[PDB]
Order: sequence, then C-alpha cells, then structure tokens
Amino acid sequence: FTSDYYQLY
Amino acid sequence: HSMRYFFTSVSRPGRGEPRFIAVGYVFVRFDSDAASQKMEPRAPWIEQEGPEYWDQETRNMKAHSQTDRANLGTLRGYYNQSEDGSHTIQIMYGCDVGPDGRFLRGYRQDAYDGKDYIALNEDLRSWTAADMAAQITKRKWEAVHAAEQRRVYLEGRCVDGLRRYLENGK
Amino acid sequence: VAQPEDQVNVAEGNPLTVKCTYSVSGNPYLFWYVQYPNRGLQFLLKYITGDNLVKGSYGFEAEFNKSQTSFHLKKPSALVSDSALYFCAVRVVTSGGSYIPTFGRGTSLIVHPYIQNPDPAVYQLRDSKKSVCLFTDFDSQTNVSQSKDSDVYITDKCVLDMRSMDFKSNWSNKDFACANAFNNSIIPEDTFFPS
Amino acid sequence: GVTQTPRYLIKTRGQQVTLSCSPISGHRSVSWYQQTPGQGLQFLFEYFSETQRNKGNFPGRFSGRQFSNSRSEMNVSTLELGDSALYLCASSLAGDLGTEAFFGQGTRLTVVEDLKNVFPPEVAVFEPSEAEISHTQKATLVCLATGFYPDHVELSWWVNGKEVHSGVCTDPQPLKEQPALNDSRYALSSRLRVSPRNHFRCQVQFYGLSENDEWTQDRAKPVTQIVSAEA
Repeated sequence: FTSDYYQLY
Repeated sequence: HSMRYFFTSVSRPGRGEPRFIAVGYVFVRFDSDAASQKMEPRAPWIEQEGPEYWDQETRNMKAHSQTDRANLGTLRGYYNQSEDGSHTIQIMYGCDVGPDGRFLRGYRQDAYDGKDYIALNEDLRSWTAADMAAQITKRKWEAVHAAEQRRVYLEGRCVDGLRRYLENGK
Repeated sequence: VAQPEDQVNVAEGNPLTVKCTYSVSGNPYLFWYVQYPNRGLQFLLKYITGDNLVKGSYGFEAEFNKSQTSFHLKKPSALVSDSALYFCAVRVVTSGGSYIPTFGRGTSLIVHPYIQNPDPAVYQLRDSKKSVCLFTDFDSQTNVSQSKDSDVYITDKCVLDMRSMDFKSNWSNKDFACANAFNNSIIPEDTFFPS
Repeated sequence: GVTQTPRYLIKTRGQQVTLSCSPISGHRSVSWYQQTPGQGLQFLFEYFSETQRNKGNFPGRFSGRQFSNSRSEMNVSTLELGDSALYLCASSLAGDLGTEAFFGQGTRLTVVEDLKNVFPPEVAVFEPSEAEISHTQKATLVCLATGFYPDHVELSWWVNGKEVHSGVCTDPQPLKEQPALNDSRYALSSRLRVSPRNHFRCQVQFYGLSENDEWTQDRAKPVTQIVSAEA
C-alpha cells in the first residue's frame, strides 16, 4: 500500500 | 498477483509546481492537478478500507509527491539534463506474491524519460544500475541499507497490503 | 528490548557488559544510543547485515549473538565518560517501511572508577557568610545509604574527572555534627573526620 | 543539530503548551519522544513532510503537525500529572534504516497543580575547607540550589565566566527536601573540584513560569530567571 518509505534518488 | 506503482511525475514547467500522477496497479490515482487534492480511488475493491487507510495513504503520497519533486530536481543534476523544462520520472517498484500470499520476488526498477535506471534484482538485496548516473543512486541506496527497508516493505506492506487486497474479494 | 541490569558496575579497564536482549517477531535491526548527561541520545553502532562482530563510535563494539539472543555492548577499555544511560533500540520496521524505534528501560552504567590511592576524609564546607558535610575520596566498594532525620540530607557520590590531571574521586541547619550521618551504611574505617 | 524551543517550560493543570522542532538542514522526517523517569523513553509520533507516518501510545490531547518546510510543532492542551517528562524530537532523511537518527536536546515539562508551589531556587556556594588543602592539596566547592520546584534547573558551572565540563560533577538527581507530599522543594548540590582570581559560579538557570499564566497568589512571581551564586 504505497510504502511510506519513499526513498530519494 | 502483482502490486505495481507507476509514479508519473511530469515537471510541467512554466505554470509552476510539477504535475504528478500516481497510478498504481495490483487502483489509485493521485492527480496533483485534480480537484479533490486527496487520494481519489480508481478501483472498486478499495472503498472497503476506511479512514485508517484513506487519510494514511493520502498523506503518504502527499509526502511522496514532494519526494518525487526532490528526486526530479536531483536528476536535474545527475543526468545534467536540459533545464528547458519537462522531464518525466517513472517509478515502478512493487513485489509479486504467490497464491499463498508470501513474498515471491520484488522489483524496484526506475525509469527516467522512458529508458532504464536503477533496478532491483531477484535477491532483493542488490540493485542493478543502468548508466553512469545510476551508480550514484547505488551508493546511497546501498549505504543506508535502503535495500533492507525496501525488502521488508516488499516483505511487508507490499506483501501485507496485497494480502488484504486478495482478502478484499470476500 | 529488555535491558536487565538497571545499574551496571564496571571498573576502569574491565569488560563492559551492558546487556541488551531483544524480543521481536522479525529480523534484528539493532541500535545503540548513548545518552550523555545534559544532552540527547547519540548514535553508537548498528547491526543490519554482515559481520556479527560490529564496531561503533567511541571504540564501542557489539556481538550480535543468535546463541544468546543478545547484543551486548562490549568495550575492553572502560572510561569514566562511559557513565551514561545506554539505550538498546530495536527499530521494528513497519510493514510500510518506516522504522518505529522501541527502546529499552535504560541501563545506568555507572562505570565505577578504579581509585589508585584512596584517602577518605570528611571535611566541612561553610557558607559565604545550613552547612554541608562532604564525604569524598573513597573506593568504589563503599555503598552509601540515606539518613534518618528529615533535616539531615545526604548527597550521592559523584565521580568528578580531573581529565587535566588524569585523576578521579567519588546537610542541616540544626547540634548537627559532620562526624555523624554516617551510621546509615558501610563506611571506610580509615575515614578522616576533622572534628 | 535539531534545535528545539522552548528548552524548558512549566505550566499548570489544563493549560495549553506548544513545543517547536526544526530538523537538520535537508532532513524531511521528524519523530517525537517523551522521556519519563519511570517508563523510560516513549515514542509519541513521527512526521515526514506534512505527513504523520507513525504515532505512539499517548492520549488524544497530544497533538503535532509539520509544515511544508519540515518544521514540526507539538502542543498539549489538558495537562495531567503524567505529563511531567522530557520531550524529544528526532530527524532523518526519509526514514532509512541506516540513516542514523539525530535526536534533539529535548524539552522537559512538569505540571504544577497550583501556581503557589513554583519557587525560585536559593543558591549558595560553600568555600573549600583547608582540611582538603592539607589532605589532597586540592579544592572542592559544594554549591546548593535549594527550594525550587519543579526541577527544571540547568545547573551549569561557569569558571572564569564560561561553561566548563572539566572538574564539574553536579548531582544526577536533586534530593527532595520534604518527600511526604506529591510536590516538593528540591534542594540541589554540585561539586566543582579544581587544583583568588577564579570565579567558580553555580549558575542555576531556573526555567519558571510564563507570562500567559495569570496569577492570584499573594507572593512574588518566579518567572524564568537566573539565580547565580559565586565564590
């Protein structure tokens, strides 16, 4: 469900 | 039974802030230029999840919108692409599960301007780069053990969310 | 995380034994946090993947053991500065992928100093015009207990560090005498009491 | 580091407080902690770019919010006696498992049931005895911060007008003058040991009452102030 871990580039 | 999240992020220069599309697939659609400005659903069997999910996910990808803005600004440096304007990011993370609902394999391959970028392997611990700029992303996504955290999401809210999604069929 | 020993007593130069035990329904993503006095929690070391024998800041190390389900912060050389509240934090990774840090109840590692030449004395200090009596320069073996009268107050032993000298050392308004307020607990029989 | 305001604060029961936290430059994730002497360090709630991602086990009167620039604020409205603790804020990059976690210096709060129990500390410094000079050829000074409540005191020794961490050993915990009642009048003490132009000063910075709290008791008002004792 759209991981709250949105890792940055 | 997959779970894909195609995160279309077009900069849309001129008018202002980037115009973001968050079509996910098993589903949902966060058009940042729509009227709702909330996580409007595009799937029948997602309405059964209540305010413990709608607000959580809405704020989660409100955060993800700023994350994609930041990463798009980052690729302004990485590729050193033309600053003339529009440049689209295509996130494609997710994971497959067996009919048992356990973690079969995970896949987080990145796609900037249609082509390839950093890509996650079958081991779910080591990525696979695609060009000179992707190795920079390798450095930081292997240094902070982001591989482990994306694993436990793929062995997690990916697996658990897709479990609940398969359960959505009553 | 369950840190069993509330007060760990380690001499200067002994194997530190800050016991950490974790109970999680998942992989151990372990973390050590030192809380120096008058500051916040600072990062010591972490075990995510790779070597069981890990290393961290300030010379600390840990041995992630499946044979003990323990993550003992070990340090062969003890410093007085190690006297701090050590938190063993296991970051139980949420299904989403966000770390929820759950800490222990706190281990008060006192790191009792090894006083080379104790010479205990009890000398009184007067005001700038109540008076305090000070018990000092005693070995770490002595244990101090509180007093009986509510007028009489006893201050805990304090490990002051002469880092410029590499030296260490650990009241009432009433008829009250500094030769008293010492029957409370064990005292060194050679304690110096200027009457 | 994660700069936090207010540093120390006192209120009464039912009064509203607001604490502020600003993460590291570029950090976009913020966690909140509460440190009780009894229950240890409890998780309050975690924000990440205008999104509360995780929350702890606290009543509904603990609330927080983070603005667009990653700055987060914490406020408490109905103050019960269990709200006496140190409130910590954390930072991160995106919630990475290996990005460490930079914690702040915290804000310690204590809720007085009545305004009359808040007092300014009475601080005096006791000159060293000549017995110590004859015994160990050194000198130790025993300060006393007495009659202050709550114990939101930053007892910092300033030798020659500057904060010193060498030779200073201040009590980890002040002792209660009168432990019978729920409140107290804690009497603190400190030992500064050195080897007459020195200026050993036992600054007990009391973080007392604020201007918002109306006061009806007869005596003087002990707002946040400086009570300095020198020898």
